[PDB]
This record gives sequence, structure tokens and C-alpha cells, in this order.
Amino acid sequence: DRGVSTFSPEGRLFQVEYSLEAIKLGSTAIGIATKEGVVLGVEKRATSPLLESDSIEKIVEIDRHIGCAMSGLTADARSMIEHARTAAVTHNLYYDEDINVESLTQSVCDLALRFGELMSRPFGVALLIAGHDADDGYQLFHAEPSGTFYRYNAKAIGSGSEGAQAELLNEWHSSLTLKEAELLVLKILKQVMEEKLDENNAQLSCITKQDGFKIYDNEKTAELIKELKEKEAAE
Amino acid sequence: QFNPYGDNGGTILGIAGEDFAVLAGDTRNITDYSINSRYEPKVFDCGDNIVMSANGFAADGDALVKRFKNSVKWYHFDHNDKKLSINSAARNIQHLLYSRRFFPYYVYNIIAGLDEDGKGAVYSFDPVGSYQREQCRAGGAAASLIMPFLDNQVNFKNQYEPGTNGKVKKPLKYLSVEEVIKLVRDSFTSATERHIQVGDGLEILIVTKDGVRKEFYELKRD
Amino acid sequence: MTDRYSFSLTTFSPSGKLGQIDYALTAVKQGVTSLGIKATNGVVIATEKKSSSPLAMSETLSKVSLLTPDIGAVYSGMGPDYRVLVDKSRKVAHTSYKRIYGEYPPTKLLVSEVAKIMQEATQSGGVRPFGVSLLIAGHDEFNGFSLYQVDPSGSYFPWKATAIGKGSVAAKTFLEKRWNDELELEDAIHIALLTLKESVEGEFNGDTIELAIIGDENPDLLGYTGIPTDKGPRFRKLTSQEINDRLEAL
Amino acid sequence: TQQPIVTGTSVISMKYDNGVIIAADNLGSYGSLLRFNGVERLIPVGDNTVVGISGDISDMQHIERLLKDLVTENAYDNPLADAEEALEPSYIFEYLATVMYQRRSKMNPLWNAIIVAGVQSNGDQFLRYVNLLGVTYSSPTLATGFGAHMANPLLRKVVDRESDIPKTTVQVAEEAIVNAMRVLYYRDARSSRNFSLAIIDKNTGLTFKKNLQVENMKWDFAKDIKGYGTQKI
Amino acid sequence: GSRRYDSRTTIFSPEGRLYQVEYALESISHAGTAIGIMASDGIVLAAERKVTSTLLEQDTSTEKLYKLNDKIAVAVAGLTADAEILINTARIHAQNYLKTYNEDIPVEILVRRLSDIKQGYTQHGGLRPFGVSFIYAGYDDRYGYQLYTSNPSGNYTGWKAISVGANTSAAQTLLQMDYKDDMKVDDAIELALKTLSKTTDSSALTYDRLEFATIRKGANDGEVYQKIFKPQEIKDILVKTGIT
Amino acid sequence: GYDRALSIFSPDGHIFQVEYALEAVKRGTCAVGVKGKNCVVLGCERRSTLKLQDTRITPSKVSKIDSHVVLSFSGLNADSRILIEKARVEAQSHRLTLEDPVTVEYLTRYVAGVQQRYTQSGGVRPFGVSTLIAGFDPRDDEPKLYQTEPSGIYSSWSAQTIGRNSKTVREFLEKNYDRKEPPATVEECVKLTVRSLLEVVQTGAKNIEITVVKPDSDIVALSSEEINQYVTQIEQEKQE
Amino acid sequence: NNYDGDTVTFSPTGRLFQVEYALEAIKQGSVTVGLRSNTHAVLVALKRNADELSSYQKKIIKCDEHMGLSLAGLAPDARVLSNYLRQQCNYSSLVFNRKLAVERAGHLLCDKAQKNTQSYGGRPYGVGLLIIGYDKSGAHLLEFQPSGNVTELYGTAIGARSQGAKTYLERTLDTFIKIDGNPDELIKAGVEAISQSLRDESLTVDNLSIAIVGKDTPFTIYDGEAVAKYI
Amino acid sequence: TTTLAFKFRHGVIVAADSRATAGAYIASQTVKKVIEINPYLLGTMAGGAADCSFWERLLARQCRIYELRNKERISVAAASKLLANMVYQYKGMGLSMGTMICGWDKRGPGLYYVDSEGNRISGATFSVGSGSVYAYGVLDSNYKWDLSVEDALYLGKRSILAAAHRDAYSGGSVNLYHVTEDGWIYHGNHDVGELFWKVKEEEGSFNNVIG
Ligand SMILES: [Cl-]
Ligand SMILES: [Mg+2]
Ligand SMILES: [Mg+2]
Ligand SMILES: [Mg+2]
Ligand SMILES: [Mg+2]
Repeated sequence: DRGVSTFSPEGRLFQVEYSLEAIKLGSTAIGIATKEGVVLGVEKRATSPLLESDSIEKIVEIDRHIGCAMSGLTADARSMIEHARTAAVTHNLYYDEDINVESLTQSVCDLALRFGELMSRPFGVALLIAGHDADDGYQLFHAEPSGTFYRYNAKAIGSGSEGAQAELLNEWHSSLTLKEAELLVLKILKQVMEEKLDENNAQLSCITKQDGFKIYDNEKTAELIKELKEKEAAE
Repeated sequence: QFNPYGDNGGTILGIAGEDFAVLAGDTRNITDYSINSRYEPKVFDCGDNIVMSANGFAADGDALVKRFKNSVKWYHFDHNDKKLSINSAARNIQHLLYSRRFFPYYVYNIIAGLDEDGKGAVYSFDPVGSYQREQCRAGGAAASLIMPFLDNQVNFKNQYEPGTNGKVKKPLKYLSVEEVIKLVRDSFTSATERHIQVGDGLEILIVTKDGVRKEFYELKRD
Repeated sequence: MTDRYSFSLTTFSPSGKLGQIDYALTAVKQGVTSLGIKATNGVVIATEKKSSSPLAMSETLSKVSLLTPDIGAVYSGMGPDYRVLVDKSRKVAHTSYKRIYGEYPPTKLLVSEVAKIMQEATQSGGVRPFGVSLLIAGHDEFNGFSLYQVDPSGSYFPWKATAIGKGSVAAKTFLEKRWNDELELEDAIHIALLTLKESVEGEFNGDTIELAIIGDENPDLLGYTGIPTDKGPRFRKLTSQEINDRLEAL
Repeated sequence: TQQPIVTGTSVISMKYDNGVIIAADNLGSYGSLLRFNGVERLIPVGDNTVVGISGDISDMQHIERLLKDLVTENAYDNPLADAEEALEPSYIFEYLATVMYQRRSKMNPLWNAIIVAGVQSNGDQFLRYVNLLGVTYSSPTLATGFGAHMANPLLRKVVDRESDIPKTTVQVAEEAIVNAMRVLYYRDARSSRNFSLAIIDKNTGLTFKKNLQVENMKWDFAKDIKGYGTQKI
Repeated sequence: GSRRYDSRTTIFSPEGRLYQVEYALESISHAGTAIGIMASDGIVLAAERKVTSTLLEQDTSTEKLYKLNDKIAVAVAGLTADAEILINTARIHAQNYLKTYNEDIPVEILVRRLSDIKQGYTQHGGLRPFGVSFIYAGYDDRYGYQLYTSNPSGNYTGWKAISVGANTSAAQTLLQMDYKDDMKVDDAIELALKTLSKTTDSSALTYDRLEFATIRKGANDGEVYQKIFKPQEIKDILVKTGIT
Repeated sequence: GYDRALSIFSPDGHIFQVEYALEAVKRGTCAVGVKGKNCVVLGCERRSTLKLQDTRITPSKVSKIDSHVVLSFSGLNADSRILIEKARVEAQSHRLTLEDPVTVEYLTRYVAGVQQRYTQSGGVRPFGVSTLIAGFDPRDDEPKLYQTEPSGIYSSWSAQTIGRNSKTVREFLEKNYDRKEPPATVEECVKLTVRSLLEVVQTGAKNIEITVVKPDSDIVALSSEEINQYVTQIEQEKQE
Repeated sequence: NNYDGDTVTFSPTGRLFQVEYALEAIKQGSVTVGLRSNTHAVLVALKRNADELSSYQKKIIKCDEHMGLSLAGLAPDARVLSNYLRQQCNYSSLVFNRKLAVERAGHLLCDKAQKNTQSYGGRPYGVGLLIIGYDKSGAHLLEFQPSGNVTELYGTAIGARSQGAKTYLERTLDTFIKIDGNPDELIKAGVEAISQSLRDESLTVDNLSIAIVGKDTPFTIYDGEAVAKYI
Repeated sequence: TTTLAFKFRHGVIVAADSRATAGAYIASQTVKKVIEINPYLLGTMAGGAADCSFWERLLARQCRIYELRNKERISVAAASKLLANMVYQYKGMGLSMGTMICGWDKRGPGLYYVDSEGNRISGATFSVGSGSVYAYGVLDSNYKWDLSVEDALYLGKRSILAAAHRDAYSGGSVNLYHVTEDGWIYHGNHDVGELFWKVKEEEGSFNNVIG
């Protein structure tokens, strides 16, 4: 057939480029970084009404100060999360301190290109890694299967990404509050989702310095959805 | 039978101030009753405003210091030139020591610097990595000669306020760097008199927010 | 480097055929004719010494090989493959039996071990099957005389008499007419020489024919005296002269 | 773990104003047997370093080969091998010191005591010790074995501290070394009269003196010594 | 490199089938038919040798029926050489169990172990699977008389009566018709031979083209006896049942 | 070792070997899981192409992983044994190291992780198996029902079906199963599970297996007659 | 065509296509410039962003106090090779108490990259590196290609549109080589050189990345408002 | 060294001395022998300080990944067992440990003794160290379950004092801890020198000592 680590004539790794196509099929995940915190939101996308939606875990805690949202082949993310959690906790063991969000992201991205003929293929999932540390404050990273990670003020990944990213382009500014960011994620998710957005098919989360990483209750999110509807009807 | 260990003598002392820290140690290196060197530096600037001394078996001390300096270098590479805090260095050194739990570094290590609030900090280690923060701690050959004196003159132990007769302790008033260096010098001068492995010279490294400074003082050469 | 062929080179085709085994059997078909006949008091195995050149000393090339003192072997197909199988067969008779039980293995079990080696070359990674069919004749105390055929697949069958290689179909037909359960060893040798003459084109004599027997114990070939229970090897390779003597009474 | 078989005794050395001096006798002892009389224990590395070795001779010959291989390896893909990127005394020492400590850490040491004497690129004197335990130290005077006990006291009278180095000339330093070697010949039961001496100067370079002998010895007073106390004849 | 020549033996087809397993089953469908029938008082194993010769030494020959231990036997359909590799493994497994627990191995446990080995060759290693289908006939004190089958996929199932090899479709229909639950060994012997006689590709079913075996509690008191039939004994039972 | 990358991405972002493993599941016999208020019922199809089968000794479709958890599946039978063995070993390993039996969620997460590992490891193919894992956590009376698949994804279900014609029985469950009021009793839960299989099975004879799991390690498999009574009552109500 | 499936295969004309495709990845990468005098050596890199919300990908990596490089191509491959250099520099210091010569650092990178071009299973590195350093023989600049070829130069540039900067340096050769004891003027020449490779976009405060090493100057990287001086 | 811990209605008390010895020489007198593993878990140090500290920090790590993987705080039984199994690998290799893992979980307050010799014991009252034998006397005589928190803290403090007085290798100061279901609460560092004279006067004990 052909090598797994083969370069195309354009100078790209075939398998890495093909895994990016799998990520485009995944459910939408959005992250927005502010000076009051970083917000992470995801589309759950249950395949059937009998599926208990609260078991869909696409937002995940890595440490008290680092959260993570995923999009694509979500089964591939489990070993990445596991490595991230181990890396975060191991650094606390060796250095008696929280680990930098960038360093954590770099550790996850080191796994990415460890494939050949090590694992047999790249990861088919993209990660939004959000967190806070004392050096660089509130941060949001986008970790790809290429081993590359970009920092972002706001970022959307998944099926409705390019539409959502264009929306995030206009809406984001450096003075956003946490409450404003929450509504903004809900707004953009509602826009790109196939089904109607509610507290059961969408999930919110945030990371603040004080309270750390928190996944929002369905009752808490439901109120933010109702607050969104009223403010859109206000003009 | 081959004995992989040895004893190069030497004595070290770490004292933590309110906004400074000192790490002192004699410059004499010995085996048995012979002098190897009258000036062989034992306390080192390891970077990030941290000073370190691994007293006991010199070969193991030199290796540990070398590894920790290397650990500091890689901490900068791996974590965006972040400053290694004294508490983070201490924990790291524990893991360096315990990596040879079944063939230990035969050294009693002390580090000094400033904590993240800017206050003086000293940490002491045993050969297998048990560490703990301290205010005043001597290590090495003449540690038992020095520590009782510091208990009395730094922490004011067994000293009560005249007139009360044991009812009111002497108050724990903070010491300046100049007052501390006097106690350091008098400690080593007294140790030099009664311990044969202590003498020749005394090198002190003082750590402040401004950086790391050195001071050297001659000791008796007999 | 490293052997990176860790996958099978012999695989099932849609029709259920194992191609490489079939092709190995085709190689055996092209090979020179060899045969075996079992008598009441012995076994005979025979083949043609197809000399590649008249300058070559055909005595140095042994198509009939001793495996144990009471077991012999002959082949049809690829010579080099046979040679290495004989080396392995001789060794396995010691390692997996004699060094354990203090005695040489019975014919059927040695055959079983050889068959196993050939089967593994049919399934293991990065190898082709052996391109030979073996005829193994032997004797042991509890099973008596026996004759086995071993194919490239690793399958083995016991025979009263049989032939393999070039003219096997004709030779097997010839043996069916002549064989009975009351044959003496000398009768089997006579039938072996008759059967083998049909498949040979050129010279037919003791220098162009290789023939051995599993028969009576040969104390003269043992090499030592003093132990009553050790009576000598039952395997014996007939000489050039011994073959020619029986060709006059042919 | 082993035991030393064929052994070499004291190696002595000191710093002077423009360089370093190092010396060692030419004996390879086999216990109390003075077996080999033509053993060179000073091994030059380039024109700026001399490694003096005491202890097990088989391990010395091994080290000698490592240093020879080090020179070969340094020259590989190195156009400045005889100039800026030539081997320094500090490079050679740190390499040996790494090897000695690694070997002791595998409980299979090189049974030696080594002194690396040389002059650096910038003209600085280099003089450092290392042994089978990986223990290292530096001093204006360095000596191994018996030299530590008898030579150092004599050499330290000339250079007692760092500030005495510029005041010490090569003639004075060599005189002190040669006197020390005589004292060791008087008093070390595993020493020989024949020795080698090496000077590494920052101006005049490496001077390697072979086939030196201890001379001007005092023995005449022995004729007057009779008995062990009361005996007169 | 080597990738060029790799057949990839352990992959799914687009339909979700294992290519090599299916082709191995195709191979087995050309092998001599083997039949197993379980009765209340024993088990019967019957099998057809493939186009034999008159010069084949039958009394010392064994290509179909093999003994795993005193309580368990197997009928083979497919590559004999492949089967012998597995048979020796099964014999060792039965002895390991006996050494460990000091009790004879339960039939199913032995069957599961062999089937797991077969499964392994379909999922990893890059090697071709074993082109073998077994019928296991055995007894233990838990379930009594048992019949199982395994195939190259590593899947196994239990049976009252079953056939493997050639013409199993026809053979299984005939067994399904005449089999009853209250049946006995002597009746099952007759059924097995009658089924082979009707499904065989040969002109007539004779003693020299058959291997036969029974597992009976027809051993003196509470114990089990394996009987691998001799050529003369197969000839007698063929006359008794009225086939020759 | 055989290192070949069998599970790899295609230009359209698909891992065909994983998707072809789902086709093996589609071929497998139908399996269904329904959780009531105080129980979970696992129903399984048995194809009647195979008669003359010894039902005593034939491997049952529902397997106990521990005393409180069960596992049913659809797909390749041989492959399922490997997952079940691993799951059983892990269940004992968990009790041995942590002194508690596994939760149903933990056990499902482990099995799903094994399935995932076989989708990006060299020299191996994915499991052609989807599983239904059901039970009750230690000292808990909340019913648990999870599903896994070859890709390695897993999720919790109020009711779910897998295997051949699972599309049809899922359709039935979606309209018949009410979340606000699930099967209050064991009878109601079993009846709904049998009803759902009767949409696909063919004959309600020996083609339906039912296994009821209740709290506190109370697991029992229904017999042919007990099930046949449900089949009878269902069709008699249907004649109206 | 038929000979580009893996790195272990020569074409009929003696070419290695997988290596050539890896070389292509460098051309797609953002431009970076390297140049030196007799006292100092300078790296200048144009960083690239994903969009306006994203950060600008870092291009320069420190290897030791006296050595470092800039990258163009697959960033993860640069991380692997720079990590290797960090270890080799570090081995030289710990074992020989010796700062690693820049020329020898190049020889080590060449040999590491070569092993990936002759063996089956692996792939060539998909990145180009410009290594600068100051050692015992003064200032140095190296260009690394993942074919294995390493070249010591006075100045150079790699990445997209790098030919413009390379021509400029070829004209300025006699001028910038003489810029001794003046770090700011040497950087100016580098910033002016990289400007010849720009189209549409210009050098902004978070776009530009500069690094320098010299006689009494440890390897330091300048980003953000630290490079506003040179815009 | 003297360390103790006991279960009671309102949780579990944990106490220890602070002295470290090098033969007859007192190296330190400020040692933290109560190890803060995590906010809901405590451990004690006896035998090898390095050994106890290192493996219990390595446990804390294990306990935290558990809390992440399972979304549930580890039980005291599981925590103690991970530790016991970890040190069991190095049995006969030189490790010196004698620890008590204290916490509160779904089963209520929990207390497990764990050592390098391989023991792992659940119990309501433990004391390990060279001065354990002096502490047990005071514990066993005054220990009830219906113990007020104020009284239980004093008991654990008094029991250490009894040991610190008699045992040469125990002394310095007393560290107190109280473990609740809402987590552990530090109840101070008490100098034995000052505490002794105080207790003697208020309680009447230590009559044979002149003060
Ligand atoms: Cl780039
Ligand atoms: Mg003296
Ligand atoms: Mg000498
Ligand atoms: Mg454990
Ligand atoms: Mg006491």
C-alpha cells in the first residue's frame, strides 16, 4: 500500500491531513478566554432520545486549574486525557506546584506524532485545553493531531467551526466578562447546531482562579439559555 | 573489599533571615588525618537565587550539585524560563536523592534562598531525600558543636527575661545580616578550636533580592 | 536489517487452496523418482542417483540418509531442502527424545517431529514451504517395521508400499500388482529394482542407483563388542557391488 | 570489586608562577617485590597536559589508551584540533573524573589516584586530583599515596597559599620537587631512585625529563650508629 | 520494504467478514465428512477418510480421530498437519489442568482454550489461521456427555448431533430428521453410518474408507471408556447395520 | 513482531477497519437492554438456523462479569470471549487492589478502552463486537445500562438494542419506553423486553433469551416456559 | 512517482523523493533569516499566525547559553532536533566541561537526519534549521537541511520567499561581516534582509522574532515590545 | 519518635512529636511527622523519614488520579492498600515505615496502620514509634467513643507528652490534627517544655518532678 509516515508531494503527512477530516465530522466545541476566566462549551449530539445525555462526557477535568473540551473521534481522547492528568499530577509530585497550561499542552502534543510502523495512527480528535496559571494567567490552547498547538483568545472546533470562528472573530474583545462569554458560547452553539439548543443537548463549563474548573449543572445552564432568549428578543 | 564511600569532612551552616539567607561552610577538604586542600569550595550558586551545599562524601556531593544545576537548566527549557522557587527546588532534590534509595548519595544537603513572599528560606536534607524547611541548621562534622549555640543565640532558648525568673521568655527579635554573619563566624571559630576537620577558611554566600554575594574569612590552619 | 517478514507467505485463496503448498508439491512432481516397499522382515527405500555431470563424484552426494540406527530416509524434489531437513531430523531425534528417554525414537514419532518442522514452514512468518516429499523407513521394538510418506504440508501417511516424484503414478500402479503381505526382504528389493527401472532412462547399475534397507541388526557395523543388548543398526546402505549382483538375477 | 596487583607509588606536583610541575618514579611494584623498573607513569596529552597516575598499572595502561583515543577522536572533523579546539587540561580531567566516578558507581573501580597537571588556553595553571572513588580536589600542591604525607608538607613550605604562586619560580619549584623525591626514596619502601619529571610552562611549553636519579644523598652518618641501645662495638 | 508482500491475514472485508476465516472454511468444505452424535448413554464419532489407496496401511493410520485424554476425543476436518499442532496443545492443556487441580479437565474448558488459540490467529500476528474444524466428543461429571464444534474463526457451539467437512448441509438435514432425544448409542451408531453412506461422494461406503469411535459409560460400573474402532471392527459394524 | 498498521485513516477521514467491524456487529444476533425502576433486563436473540443444538452446554449470550454485573453482545462470538475474560480479570483485580467491586460505569470504561486500544495499535484488528453492560453498583439501587462499540465510545441508555434489525426494535422502544414512568415492576420490564424482540425474532419459542438483574447481586435467567408465558399473553392482547 | 512510497527507494535518476517532499515542507514554512559578523551572530524570524484570535507560532529555540536555532517547516520535528542538540550540548558540558563547537553540532544534526533517510519504516525530518552560535573560534551560522546536508555560511535564509533575503545578503556580504561590536546594527541588517521576503504583510510587534549571540552576549530571544525598537 | 491516632464519634484525632535524632545527638526538633497527604487524608511518619514521606507523597498522587478518573474521593481502605502494595514490592530491601492512614469516607471515620513489614490493619486506636509504649497507657485508660472533641484533642496531646517525658528519642513539640467529614483541621504546635509545666500544674500529674 504505502507508508503511514509518508509525505505528500506538497510536503504534508497524509495521515495527519486525513485525521483532520475526521475532526471536521465531530460535534462542535467552543472556547472563549477572558480576564475573568475561560469558558468551554460543547454540543452533545445524542444519536437517539433513549440515550441518557448526561453520560455524554465531552468536557473533562485535567487538574483543578486546567479543563479540556474535545471534538472528533472522542474515544481517542481518553488516553490523551489520561496522559495529561498523569503529567499534571506528576509535575506536582516533582515540583510541589501547579503545572503551566502551555507545558501541559506541550506534553499532550508530544504524543501526537508518535505514530509509525508507538501507535499505528494519529489521534482522530482535536482538544481545546483551557486553564490558568500565575505566570501567563487565563489561557486557551488548540491541540491538533499534527503535534502543533496554537494559543487562542477564542476558538471553535468541529463541524460548525469555520462558521463559528467567523462569528467569534466579530464578537470577541479584550474586555469581555465571564457572563458575557457564557452567553456568547451558547449563542454560537445554538447557531451551528442541527437540533434546538437546550440544557440537555449542550453543556457549559469554565475555569476561574478562585473556584477552579467547574462543569455547569443543567439547571444553571438552563437559566443562561433563558437569559439569552430574552436578551435577543430585547432588540 | 572495595568501599565505595568516603568522608571528606567539612561542616556547613544555613541561617534564614527575615528578607535574606546565608549558607556558610569551611573550605577544608580531608581524608583521615591528611589535608587535601585548604581551599576547596563547597557552597555553590546554582542559579535562580538558590545556593546549595552537599556535605559529606565529596564525590557524591559534587555529583548531586552537578545534577541539580542540570535540573535547573532543564526546568527553564521545559517551562518557559520560569524561575525555580526554593520550595520547588527542595522537592526536586528529594527525588534526586531517592533515585538512589538503595545506593544513596552519602551527603547531608542544605539549600538556601528566598521564598515566593521574599522571606529568607533554608531547607535541610538527609541522604535519602527527607527534607524540611528550617530557620537555622548546621550540617556535617561539627554540626553538634554549632547547633546548641545557635539554639541559644538565634532562637533564644533557655533565656528568660531578668526579674521574672523563668516566667517570661526572652522575645524572638529578628536578626540583621550583619548580626547573623557574626554568629556564623563565631560558630566556625569555636568549631575550628575543638574539631580537627574544621579550619583553613570560611566561605559564606549571602542571598538577597539583589542576588548572591560572597564573603571569605581565614580560619586556623592547624 | 531485522527479519521484517513476520507475516505468512502461505495463505488461503478464495477457493480454499493453499497456493505455496500446491506449488511445492509441483516441485516434488518434477523431482527424480524414489520409492519404498515394506516386507514382513524389513523395509527397502530406493532412488536414482541423477548425476548433474560425469565429472561429479556421485558417491559424495547421498540421497538416502541415516536418521537413526534403525531409521532411514529418501526424498523427491529439491535436494538442498532435503539435506537441511535431515540435519534437523537427526538433531530433533536426540534433543526431543534420546536425551530424555535414553533411547532412539520410534519411526512414527520421528516422522511426527519432521512433519511438525515442515508444517511450521507452511504457517510461520517469512518462509516458504519445503519443496520435498520424504519417504521414511524404520523399525522399532513395539511397532515393528514401518514406512511413512511426508509431504510439504506436513501431512504424513503410513504405506505398505509407495512411490513419489517423476513417475510415481505408474510406479504406484506397478507396486499394487506386485505387493502382498507375505513378501520377504529380498523379494521387496527385487520388486524395488524392477519398479525403479521403468522410470530410469540411461544407465541402470549400482553406480547410478542408491538403495538402502531397514532389516536385521548388523553387529559387524556397531563398532564395539561387550554389551549383549546392543546388537547394531538395522539401517544398511547397499553397496554398488551388492546392487549389481541382484541385477543379474533380474 | 578487585584488588590492585602491579602498583605505582606517589605522584607529586605543584604550581609555580608560569606553570605546573609534576613528577613520579619509574617503578611498578608487585607487592613487596620491586618487579618492573622501567615504567613511565607520567603520560603527556598534547603539548599542554601531563597526567600522572599511581595505583594499579593495568588500569593505568587502560587509562593511557583512553587518553590516546581521546586525542584521535578530538581530531575527527576538527580543522582546529591543533589550535582553538585542541584538548585542554580541564577537558581531559573532567573526562577522567566522569569515568572514575561511573566505575565506582558500578562497584568496579579503576584502582588509581590521578593528578592532571597542565596549562589552559588563557595561560592559567591547572592542577586537580581524582581517585578510584571519584573524589576530586584542587590545591597549589597535590600528591598521592605517601607523597600526601611527606611531599605536601615540604611543597607547602614553598607555596602555602594561592598568593605564593606568583612569587615561586620554576627553579625553586623544581628544586622542591626533586628534594621531595629524594625524601620519598629515603622513606617509602615501594619507591625507586629513578624517576621522571615534567614541566608545563605557559611560555616554554612542555619539558619532559626522563631517566632522572635521586642524588646528593646522606648516608655517611650510618657508620656511627651501632646496636639498638646499649651496644658499643 | 517488506510491506509490499504482506497479504494482511487479519482484516475485515467491507461486509464485516474475516477473509482468511471464510477461505479456510471453504478449504474445510472439501475435507472428508466427520459426524458426531450424542446419546443418553454415550457419544458416537464417525468420519470418512479421503480417497484412499489399496497400498495405504490402514491399521496404523490416523487422519480423522484423535485422543486428547481418556475422557475426551476429537474428529478432524481440514489440514491434518494444522490439526496435529492444535491437538498436541490441547493434550498439554488437559495435563496442566490435571496437575493443577488434581481433577480431569471439564470438556468445555478444553474446548474454550483451543478455540481461543484459533481466535488469536484471526485478530493478531499476521499469520494465516488454522484450516481446521473439530468435533469434540467428551464426558465429565458436571454436564455428562457433550458434543462441541470449533472452526477457524475460534467460535464454538454445543450440539446433540453435528457434522463438519464436506456435505454438512445434506448431512445436518438427515440428522435433524432421524434424531430423537431418548436415543441410545447403538441407534446413534446406525444413524451416523447411514448419514455418511448417503452423503458420501464415493460410490460405496466401505471399512477401509472410515474411521470410527465411541465414548461409552459401557465400561464396568461408573466410569467412561474410549473405543477407537479397528479396521476389522468397522467392517463388522457395517455388516451389522446392513450397509455392506 | 508483526507491526503493520491495519487501522488507518482514509482520505475522507474514516477508519474503514473500525467501520467494517460495525458491519460484523450488524450481522450478529439481536441483543436488547431495558432498565426498569428497580431492575434491568437483558434480552438476546437466538437464530433458529441452528437446531440439534445442546442448549445446556452452548455458550450463553449473557455473561456474568462479576456477581452484580452482566455483559451481553452482538457480533463475532470468538472476539466477545476475549473482552469478557479481560473484563472478568479486571473485576477481580479491582476488588483485590481497592477492596470494592467495580461500578458498572468503571467496568464499561475499561472494556471500551480495550476496544479503542485495538483501533490504534500495530498488528491487530478491531473487535467485531458491540456490548451491552448492565448491573447495579455496590450498595446502590439505581439501575445501570451501558453500551460499547468497536471504536471505543461508550454511553448510558434508558433502553437500547444492538445487532441485526436493531434499527426496528430501537424504533419500537423509542415510542413504547416512557422516561417519566419506566417499567415499575420486573413483569412490566420483561414484558416490554420480550415485546421488543417479537418485532424481529420470528418465532417466540427457543429464539428468545431473557436475563433479569436486580439489586444486591440478584441475577437470574428465565426458562423457556416462563418466557413462553410472556409470548402467549402478548399475542392474546394483540388479537383485538 | 513509483519511487516515492518510502524513503528507502532511489528513483531511476538517483533521487530520493521522500527527502525531496520533506524539503518541500520547508518552502511552505514562514521565512527566517540568519547572518553573522566576527563578534556576533543573529537570527531573524517572521512568525506565522492561524488567524486574528490566534497567537503567532514561535520560530526560535534556545539550545544552550552559547547556541540556538530558528525553524521553518514542521515545528514538532524542530522540537525533536532542538531537544537532541540540547542534550548533546549538555553532554559536552557535563562530561568534558567543554562548550560544544557549532561545527560539531552541525555534524551531529547531519548524522541524526541521515539515519532517517536510509532505513525502512521511518520518515525524513520535515523541517529546516538555521543554527547560530559563538564558540572558541568566534561567531558561526549553519544551515540544516533534512536531507542531512549542513552548511556553514556568513548569512542565509530559508522558508517561503527566502530567495529575496538571500540575494540581499549576497550583495551586503562585505558590509554586514564588518559590523563588529555593534549588535543593534547587525540586527538592523537582518531585519532589512527579512523585509525583502515580505509581500502584503509587514513587520508588526507580535509578528517579528529576533535572537542574538556573541562575544559577551548569551543566546537571548526578543519578542513583543522588545523588538518594537527595530520595526 | 511518638505518633498516635484514634477514631471516635466526631472523627479521628492525630498527634505526633517533633524530635529527630542522630545517635544521641538531636539533629532537629521541628519535624512534621503528620503528613498532609490531601485535604481529606492524613498520614504519620515513623522509622525512615525519607521512606514515609516519599511513598506517602507518591500515594497522594495515586489518590488524586483516582479522584479524576472516578469522580469520587478515594476511600481510606483503598488508599492504605495502594500504599501497602507499593511498599510490599520492596520487602526485605531495607525500607523502614510505620504509618497510620487517617481519613473520613462513606463508611465514616477510617484509620489504618501500615508498615514496611507488610502489615495493614484497621483499628480504632494506634500508636507507633519508640515512645508508643508510653502513649498506649494513657490512651487505653481514658479512651471512650463518646469523647468530646475538646477532650479527645487533649487526650492525644497528653498521650504524646507522657511519651516525650520518658522516651529520650521523643520530644520537642506536639502537632495536633482533627479529621472531620468536611476535611482535616490543624490544631497547633505545642512546645513540650511549656506544655509539661502547664499540664503538671493544672492536672497535678508528674508529682515526682520538681517545678
Ligand atoms: Cl514555520
Ligand atoms: Mg594539625
Ligand atoms: Mg614516587
Ligand atoms: Mg499499589
Ligand atoms: Mg524525652
